[PDB]
Amino acid sequence: IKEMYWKLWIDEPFNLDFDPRDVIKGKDFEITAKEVYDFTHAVGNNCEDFVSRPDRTMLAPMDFAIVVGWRAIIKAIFPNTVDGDLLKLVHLSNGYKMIPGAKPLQVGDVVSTTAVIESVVNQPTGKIVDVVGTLSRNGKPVMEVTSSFFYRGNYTDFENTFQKTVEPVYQMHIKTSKDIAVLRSKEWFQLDDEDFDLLNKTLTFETETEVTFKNANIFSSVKCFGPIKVELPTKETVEIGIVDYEAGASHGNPVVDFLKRNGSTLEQKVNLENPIPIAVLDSYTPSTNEPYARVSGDLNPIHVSRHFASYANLPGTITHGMFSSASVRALIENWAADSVSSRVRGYTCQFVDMVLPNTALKTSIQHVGMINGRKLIKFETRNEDDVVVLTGEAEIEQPVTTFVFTGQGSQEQGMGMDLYKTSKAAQDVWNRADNHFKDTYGFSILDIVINNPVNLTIHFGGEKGKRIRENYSAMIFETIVDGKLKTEKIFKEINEHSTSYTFRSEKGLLSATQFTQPALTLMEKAAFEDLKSKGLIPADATFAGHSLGEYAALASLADVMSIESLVEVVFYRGMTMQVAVPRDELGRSNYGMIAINPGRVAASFSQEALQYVVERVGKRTGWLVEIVNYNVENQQYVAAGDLRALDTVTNVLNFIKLQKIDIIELQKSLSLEEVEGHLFEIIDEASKKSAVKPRPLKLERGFACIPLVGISVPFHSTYLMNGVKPFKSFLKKNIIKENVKVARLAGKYIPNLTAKPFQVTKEYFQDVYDLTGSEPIKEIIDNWEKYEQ
Amino acid sequence: MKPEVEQELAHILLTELLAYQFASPVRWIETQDVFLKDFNTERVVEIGPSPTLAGMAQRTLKNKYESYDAALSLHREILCYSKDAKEIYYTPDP
Amino acid sequence: LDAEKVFTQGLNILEWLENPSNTPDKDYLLSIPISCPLIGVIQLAHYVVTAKLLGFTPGELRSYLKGATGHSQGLVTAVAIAETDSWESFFVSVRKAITVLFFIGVRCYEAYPNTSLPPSILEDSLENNEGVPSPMLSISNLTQEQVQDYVNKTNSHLPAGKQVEISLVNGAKNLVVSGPPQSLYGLNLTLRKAKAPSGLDQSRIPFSERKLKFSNRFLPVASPFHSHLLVPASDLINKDLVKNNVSFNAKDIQIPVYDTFDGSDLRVLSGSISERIVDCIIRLPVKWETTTQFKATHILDFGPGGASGLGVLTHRNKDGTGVRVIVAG
Repeated sequence: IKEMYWKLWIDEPFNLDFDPRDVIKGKDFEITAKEVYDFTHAVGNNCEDFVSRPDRTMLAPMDFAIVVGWRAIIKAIFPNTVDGDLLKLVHLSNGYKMIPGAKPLQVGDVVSTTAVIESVVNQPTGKIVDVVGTLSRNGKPVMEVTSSFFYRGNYTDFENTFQKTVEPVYQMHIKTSKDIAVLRSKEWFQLDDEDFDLLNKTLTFETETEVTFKNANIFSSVKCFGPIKVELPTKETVEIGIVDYEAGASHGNPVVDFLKRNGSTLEQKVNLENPIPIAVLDSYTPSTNEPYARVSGDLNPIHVSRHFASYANLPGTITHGMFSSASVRALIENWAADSVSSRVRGYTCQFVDMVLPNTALKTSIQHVGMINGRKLIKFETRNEDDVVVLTGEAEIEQPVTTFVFTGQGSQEQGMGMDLYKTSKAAQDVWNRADNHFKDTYGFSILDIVINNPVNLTIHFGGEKGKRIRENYSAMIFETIVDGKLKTEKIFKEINEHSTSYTFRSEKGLLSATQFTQPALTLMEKAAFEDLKSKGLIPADATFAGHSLGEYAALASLADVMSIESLVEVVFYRGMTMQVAVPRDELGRSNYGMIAINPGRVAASFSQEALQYVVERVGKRTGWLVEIVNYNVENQQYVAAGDLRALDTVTNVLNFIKLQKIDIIELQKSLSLEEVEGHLFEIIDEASKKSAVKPRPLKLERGFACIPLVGISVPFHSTYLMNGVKPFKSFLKKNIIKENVKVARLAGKYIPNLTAKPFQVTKEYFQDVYDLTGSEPIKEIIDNWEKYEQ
Repeated sequence: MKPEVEQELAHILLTELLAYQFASPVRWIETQDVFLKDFNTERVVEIGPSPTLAGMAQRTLKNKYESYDAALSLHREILCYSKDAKEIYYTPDP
Repeated sequence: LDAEKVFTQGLNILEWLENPSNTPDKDYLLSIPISCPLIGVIQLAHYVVTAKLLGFTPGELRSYLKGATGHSQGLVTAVAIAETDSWESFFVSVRKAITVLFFIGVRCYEAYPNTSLPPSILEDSLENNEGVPSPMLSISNLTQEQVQDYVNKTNSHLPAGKQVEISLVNGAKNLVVSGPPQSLYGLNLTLRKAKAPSGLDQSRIPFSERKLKFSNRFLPVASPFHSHLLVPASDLINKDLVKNNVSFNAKDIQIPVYDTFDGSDLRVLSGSISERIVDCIIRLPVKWETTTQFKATHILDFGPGGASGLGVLTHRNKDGTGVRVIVAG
């Protein structure tokens, strides 16, 4: 029987004398528009990605892997040492999985196949053969095909049997010192450094188990290996140890038993609350199976020849299962992936029953769950008699996603305390940060957020309290003001002989910069961690934060800082935006910022027009004003500096609206570079009208400009380029080199400085230097030949 | 480039990008233009307590991407975590 | 050679005509390989009942015509009529008519075949009472100068081989745009902006401050005719007709046949008439108003549709000039 199927399937000399344990290789197979045409027409995949179109590259469907992979995957059920009546064979399951990264199969491509036999086990009712094909182009893996076949019969051949399973990832929280001792008991718990402290760490065991057999029940050899990892404070895991269990005769794997009881499983697949119906769809099987057989190369006679079908006791020439796979995945690709081939990312199909030609299949389709922010889509196909025929699932990529993180101003009492009640992941973020604040700075950020306290006194009593006072006394502000840097120590009212410090606000502390900054940055980081927990975060998400967002976004999607390091930085930031401006009277500053709406002044008035008016009013007056937030085009900007120079601008603008001069009509059209004179007139009347008022002057609104209330510092301006050298050397303590994953930034992070997706190239450093003038950056551009190690 | 070196540089840069940010203008037009055109972002998810940056995207679309969004039939979903939980968590009402 | 690939549910028409059961679904029947030549037949048939129920030979019916012409592919049946003489040499004209209509619908299906719509789109268009998208979008009540703005907008953004174009200019304010159903769904969204609800009532508003009211409606076809997408086919069809031995000589055509682009007689051309007629269906647009520029008391519409057909459109274009359209089918 195997001499026949070898003539029909394989194209080699007939030799059954090769080891199953060895690695089977296929021919180098070149994808061509001809074969992708013929294939897609045989399955009914009328998806545009596979059709030749002008000025476009023709993709091949992922189904087409089995076309490439067959010669090799099927060659795994032939060896002498896996004896089987090939007429009685049953293809049980088939699976595709794109390796994360690599793009789908193109029409130019030359695809190398390699199949490996994973697991040959004699069950009571027959022999199961799990095979794994790996498709590689330009010497990189592209996808994995996972077919499982089943020889029906009665086998007692346990010498030629084996099973490599990959166990679920097990997680242990080490709380006590007996937990650590029970683990040191186990010979199979190797550690790279045996002195490593395990206490309060979280361990993950990533374990595969190879297992030869003696009988159905007794393994003649067990092996269970793969790395032990510890969760760091970023939530990144790192290899500390090995599992290295071996054994002869054994009735079980003691490692996986130990970790089932003592640990708990890290299930990647997270179920939705309730399934979401997508479609209930109707496909026919084709009258003949000679079309599919030609294109695939499955010339199994039971599909085409009434004699072989009868000789194998089938109800007739049956439809190839691998046709019903493709047919059904063309409906998944069309409804769930809205006709984008590249979105469907893995696909897995169990062949429950048989289907004859001209049957009519109802396939229900549901969104059931999420897995690393691919959708998880269970289907099931029924014939006319309401019998299940296929089942399976698809992993479908969510549409291209950007996460944007709101900055300050939006803060409210009770913010994200809804999530805190419900979410285990949110709870871990607040609780983690509220313990850090309680112990280093003597307040609870939760209390602040939950009940807006008007006043908040820290006391520095007991030994704990003296430690907490050193933590305020150490907080400086290494300003670069004057030729020589001057260090203005924050909290001047805190010395060896203090017992208290009190934070005053007018309205509530949650509106003060130094409490608002963390309360935002947490609320966000929590929301985000609850999403990540639910499996709702695409691997390839772009992210960006407005001002403070920048931090919450880099904590959330690149785990640069710990939760503890994050709230430090952000609290120091909000503090370093209070010392930054002089406030002689009390907390009033002679600085502020206004929100301009150029639309409202004049339909013509826009960009290149504000960037004159505001640049002149400051070149003229000598009073620092700047545009700081470029938000919406010709609809939202924010200017910030000298409350005087702001009061000129809200007047100068309220003049141009009521005066109703259209700038462009007299910008260049009428008089060219004379306008400086027209403008200098309009300034000097409003300039020296707002240079005689109650020092910290009540800044009034106007048709163009609204004033932002309670904003007393001009941030995102050159004013506090002076207070930077401190903050830059502060970050280099809380942001460590080891905790920066380039992969999680490059292409994905859009800075606020340089609104250009983060890259690490000479080009990008050069563009930063041009908007900064930093020496640590310039010295890198100078000797860019550290490219050589 | 060695990954150990690339890591060193990425750190330096990431630290300088955050240092000066503080003291340099928030360039959030040039940003939205990167994620709405150069990436054709289909979902933009505002993680925040109130929908500010969503309102700003809705308005940056309605201005200079109304034509592009039709001609490419490029249906865009803008979602704020506070207001639109159900469209983010995939929990539609029965 | 590869024709059997295109006719997936075959072309046994005699079988379909006996058993309404064995007749395929409308969508298959509409595909241009089968719909093109079968419309030819429908017209040639209507022409024949007309000749026999008068007791004329097909040449005698032709001699009482002053001129003949057709919209789109109808231009082929027209030039076949113009040749015919007796009941014997009729079947050599009908071979020429349906061979050409076969190679148009075969080589044009190959050049730009219809694929699956994203179901998001299909469901969006059905909740806004637009049709099922297709490669031919019809726009009532908007001048050719108004429409050509809305396509210069839409074709600014799209790349070369996804662009739309005006294809049929049926009336002053009755146009058809041809291209990729995606791209024409792009255009449709751009129009939903500009257009005003049909239930608005602007009888209270000064005339020249009123919103434009206009209907945009997808046709039932399967190819983008008169487009740049079908240009690849043009060369192949000319060569597949020199093989199957199918020229139309100027001498043989005994009445003026009116070209669907200029309105000039096809008998005048220096080159191939067969070639021209392919370009007039594949590439070039259709300027109906200027092809129907002849004068005549009576107009026979043999073509398919009846009251929904070309005839009744031709009636509106020249209502009041003293021209009676008869719907001969």
